[PDB]
Amino acid sequence: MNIDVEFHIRHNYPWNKLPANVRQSLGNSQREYEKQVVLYSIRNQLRYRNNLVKHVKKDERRYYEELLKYSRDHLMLYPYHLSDIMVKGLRITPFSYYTGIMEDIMNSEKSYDSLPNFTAADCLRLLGIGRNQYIDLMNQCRSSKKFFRRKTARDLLPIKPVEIAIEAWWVVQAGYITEDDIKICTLPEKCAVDKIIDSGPQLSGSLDYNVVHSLYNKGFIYLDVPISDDSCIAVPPLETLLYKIFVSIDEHTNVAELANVLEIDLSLVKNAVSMYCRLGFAHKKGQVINLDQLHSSW
Amino acid sequence: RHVSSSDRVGKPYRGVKPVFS
Repeated sequence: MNIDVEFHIRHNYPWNKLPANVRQSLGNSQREYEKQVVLYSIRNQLRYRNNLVKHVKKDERRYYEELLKYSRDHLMLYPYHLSDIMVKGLRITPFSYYTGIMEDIMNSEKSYDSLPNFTAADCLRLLGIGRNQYIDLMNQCRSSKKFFRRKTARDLLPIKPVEIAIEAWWVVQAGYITEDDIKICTLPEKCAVDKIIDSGPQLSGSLDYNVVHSLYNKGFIYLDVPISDDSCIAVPPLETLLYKIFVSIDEHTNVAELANVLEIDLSLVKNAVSMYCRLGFAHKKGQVINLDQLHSSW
Repeated sequence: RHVSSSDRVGKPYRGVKPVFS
C-alpha cells in the first residue's frame, strides 16, 4: 500500500481532508479509500470505535469477525489489545484463536515453520505446541489416515489451554458469562466472577490462583497485561516489525521514552510490549508483590 | 470444556450488558 495513503488512514483523515495527490493515488475514488480503510484497519487490528473504519463499515461485530478472520488467515498474533471485544464480544479467547490457526496449518499440511515467530511462541505458550509437539501431532494425523477412524487436527489438539505463566500483577477481566456457563462453575469460581463483576477488574494476585487458572481454562476470564507510559521494561535476549521492535529495545528506559526514541507511535508500542511481557520476551520492571494483599494461594 | 464461538449465547449473568447489543 502507499505509505502515504496509510499515513492518512492511521491518523484518521476523512476523505475530504485528504490531499488531492493522495486522493490521486486512490484514482480519486472515495470508495477506494473506504476499501483501503477497512483493509488497513483489519491488517493493523485497529479498534473499531477509535478509528476511521467506524464510518465506512457499519456493523461493528462484523468488523471484528472480519478482523479476526484476517488475523487467523495471515497467522497473526492474537489481538490482545482487543481482548475485551474478542472474548466478551465474539467469545474467542487467545486459546480459541490459536486453536483455529493450528487447525488451519495442520489440516492443510503446512509446516510449523510457516508460523511467524511470536505466533508460534504463543501457540507453545497456550497450546503447549512447539515445533516438536507439532511434528508429533502431524505424524499422528498422517498415521491415522491408515486406520478406520481418521483423525484431523481437532481430534489431536488440546481442548483446554495448558498451564500458562500468570504474573500476580496481571489484571483479570470478566469474559462473557452466561447462566449455563456458571452452572459449570465452582463456588470459589463464582466468588471470583462476582468479585470482578462487582468490584471491576481484579489484580490476579488478589484472587485464588487455582480459580484464576480454572476460570482462565474455561475461557471465562481474559488477562490484561498493563503497560503504562511510566512503565520500564527489561529484555533477556535469547509482521517483522514486532521482531524488529523487539531486538531494537532495552535501553533501561521508560516505555513512552521508548516510543519517542523508536519513533513508533506510543499506543502501538504499549500494546507490543504488553505482548512481549505476556509471552515472556520482556520483563516489566518495578513490579512489587505486597504479601499482605497477595491471596494465600500464590 | 473451553468456551466456544459455536456456543449458544444465552442470558448474561447478572444482566451485565454485552459488548454487542
